[PDB]
Amino acid sequence: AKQNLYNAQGATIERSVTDRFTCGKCKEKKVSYYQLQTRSADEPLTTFCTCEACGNRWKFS
Amino acid sequence: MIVPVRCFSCGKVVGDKWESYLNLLQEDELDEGTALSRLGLKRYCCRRMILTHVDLIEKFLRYNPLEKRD
Amino acid sequence: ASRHGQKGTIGITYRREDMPFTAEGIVPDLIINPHAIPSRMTVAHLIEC
Repeated sequence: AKQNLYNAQGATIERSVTDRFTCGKCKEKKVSYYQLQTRSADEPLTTFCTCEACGNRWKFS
Repeated sequence: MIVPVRCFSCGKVVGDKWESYLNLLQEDELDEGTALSRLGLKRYCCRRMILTHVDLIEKFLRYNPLEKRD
Repeated sequence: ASRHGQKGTIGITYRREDMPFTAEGIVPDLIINPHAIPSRMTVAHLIEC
């Protein structure tokens, strides 16, 4: 029963924790990040920051 | 292509020194830096003019404007 | 264009009097902007220079 109850759970998307960006909704700096080379290589990398305290999302490029 | 007469940057004249510069390289067996400084080339722009010159005039000269093939 | 993907166009030409000079009387044959270095990360341009 315990093993089944553990196996009925979904994938937990735990994101990298950092304390530099400031959220615009709750202003709690516990905002996760993800950065990649997605925009055209004529321009630098693109970062996307998501607040894990309220659900805010934004982009910096 | 024959050596530029003047320096593109400081206005100096380097055209006449090419013949004497070539002499020091094999008759005196000197290095390139000391040979370049032996002729009063002190700014590195004049050294740039003389040092990096591709003398293409000795290849066209073995040739005629008439009948090149492909 | 340079050998590191940095190309541009001539926007104006100046005569040797309006060119900034060093204490030794040397003058730049051309002048480029430094706002082109960071986002392109062409450190090889600087090292080649």
